[PDB]
Amino acid sequence: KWWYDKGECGSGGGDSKEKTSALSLSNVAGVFYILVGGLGLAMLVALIE
Amino acid sequence: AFTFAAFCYMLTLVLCASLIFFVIWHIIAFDELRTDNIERICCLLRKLVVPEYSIHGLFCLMFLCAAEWVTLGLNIPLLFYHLWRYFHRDILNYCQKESWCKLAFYLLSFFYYLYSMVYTLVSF
Amino acid sequence: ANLAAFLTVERMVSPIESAEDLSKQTEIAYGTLDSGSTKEFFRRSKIAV
Amino acid sequence: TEIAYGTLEAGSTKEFFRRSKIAVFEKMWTYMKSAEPSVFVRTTEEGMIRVRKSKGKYAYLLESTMNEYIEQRKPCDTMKVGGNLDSKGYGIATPKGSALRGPVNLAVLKLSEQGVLDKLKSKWWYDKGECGSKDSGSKDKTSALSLSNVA
Amino acid sequence: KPCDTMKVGGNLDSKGYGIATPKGSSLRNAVNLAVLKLNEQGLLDKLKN
Amino acid sequence: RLEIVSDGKYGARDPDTKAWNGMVGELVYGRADVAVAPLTITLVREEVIDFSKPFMSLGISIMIKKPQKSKPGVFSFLDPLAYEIWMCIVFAYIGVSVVLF
Amino acid sequence: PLAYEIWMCIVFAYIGVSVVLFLVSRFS
Ligand SMILES: O=c1[nH]c2cc(C(F)(F)F)c(N3CCOCC3)cc2n(CP(=O)(O)O)c1=O
Ligand SMILES: CCCCCCCCCCCCCC
Ligand SMILES: CCCCCCCCCC
Ligand SMILES: CCCCCCCC
Repeated sequence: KWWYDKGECGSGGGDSKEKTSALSLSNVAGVFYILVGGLGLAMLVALIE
Repeated sequence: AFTFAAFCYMLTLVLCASLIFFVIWHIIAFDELRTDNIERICCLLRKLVVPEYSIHGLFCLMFLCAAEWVTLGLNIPLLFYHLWRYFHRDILNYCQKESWCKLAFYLLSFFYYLYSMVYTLVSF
Repeated sequence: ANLAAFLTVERMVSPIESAEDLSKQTEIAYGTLDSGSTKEFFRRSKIAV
Repeated sequence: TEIAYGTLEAGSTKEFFRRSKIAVFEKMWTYMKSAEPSVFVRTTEEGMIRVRKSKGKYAYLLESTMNEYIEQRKPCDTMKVGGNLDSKGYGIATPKGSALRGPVNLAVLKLSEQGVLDKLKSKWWYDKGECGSKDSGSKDKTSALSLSNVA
Repeated sequence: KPCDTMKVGGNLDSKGYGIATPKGSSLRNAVNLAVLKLNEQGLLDKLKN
Repeated sequence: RLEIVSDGKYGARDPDTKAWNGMVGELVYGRADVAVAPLTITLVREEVIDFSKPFMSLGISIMIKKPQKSKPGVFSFLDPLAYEIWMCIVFAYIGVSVVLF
Repeated sequence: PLAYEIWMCIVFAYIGVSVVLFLVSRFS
């Protein structure tokens, strides 16, 4: 009663707390760096050839 | 809103505009023969009439599945005239009068899809 | 995406929600007691439903 | 805990929660007793517009009859969900030791048995609502994808 | 068990289960107050739960 | 003859003086004979006043804001990818094409 | 996964795109 009942938060309440996560460039930039790196490498071997 | 009949009225605007060019090219073909080889202008007319009649067949088919029977009645008499062309398969003055009405009919009904579509989209 | 969302979680809804709704569909044959309070109440009922 | 629920400032609901020795209602009382925002409204109408303005953030706790009337006989932007927590009952009174208690009690039971009180309730609560019953047949939640989502 | 069924829809008619008392008996003036006290104390709800 | 109580409240036993307020007060003091009105049946009232059988049942209910239809936007299919992703794809599309040429 | 109103919209959009492409490949 004095420790768990008089608490600010609840364990059973905020169990899932799932929210719709809209993807952004913060985690997709990994493929954009390789994309530009591939273009730079392709232009380099083209000039060497 | 967004209904199947509202989308059918949207495809008509893109397709009926192509039917306008056909009836206009027919008047140009009739005007060339009136001024005056000859088989070229007539054979090209036979190749143009087939798509014009088949495209209108979709207009009577799209609205049939769209439950918009108030618009189908404005296109059934147009399809009935195509049956007379296929059943029988001077003539210059007759074909001229039989082509000017096509440009006026394909245009007055064209403005319907430009307005009947708005009567459903913004009416959400 | 929708087919993956279907097989992941299921949401089965009841075919009915009240008595005034099943009286209009008339697709589910509902029965009561032979002689008792329910039969006597449904016998002398002034409401239309 | 995402939605804060409150009741009347001074009413029978606050007195009931203060003396409710139930674990389901005890945790609710300690939550409503300590809260930074306003979890107690003086006027029932001020709490009603607070629910309409919160848009899914304030769950007002009121009686069943007042909740059904404020949902039907008013612009229905809010609805009633769930069953009754406790059980109460109205009733007409009579001075202590009066000859107008017997026949009056028999008349109340007679009206409630002949289906008259149910008719009067359905007439004043549903047959005269503000927004009425638009689409009385509850539209089932279509699991399929709508057309506007890919419009 | 086996909990294969469930309850749907609200109550159509609402009647009450009253504690009987003989007519000439003087126990009504006590049992009424006792039932009201037990209802106000929230004991009937806990007993039902 | 029907008349409305002047106090406009139901009233209970006052804590200072043992006097009933509102409709229940006018009944005990003989000012009224019948009080037909929404009156919750309680212990303190029945102990001094007579009650009839409950003509209406009720209970503490919950009232929440009715969720609207929430009509999705016209471009709702562009939600899984942010606006920054869609533009960066187009700029990477033209960039790859010019490099390929 | 797709409502019956979308399946009817896909078929007519398919034939519509087809006839539009045929008309475009005709003026040339
Ligand atoms: O005997 C009583 N009869 C009551 C009747 C009503 C109603 F009929 F529903 F209006 C109400 N409301 C329900 C919700 O809050 C607003 C009005 C409260 C009542 N109270 C509690 P109080 O008003 O705080 O004294 C009584 O004690
Ligand atoms: C969008 C449609 C534009 C149509 C323009 C037509 C111009 C015709 C010029 C030649 C007319 C010859 C008449 C004998
Ligand atoms: C969100 C506004 C911009 C949408 C651009 C969509 C581009 C699709 C093809 C890459
Ligand atoms: C605001 C973005 C417009 C994109 C138009 C289409 C580009 C391929």
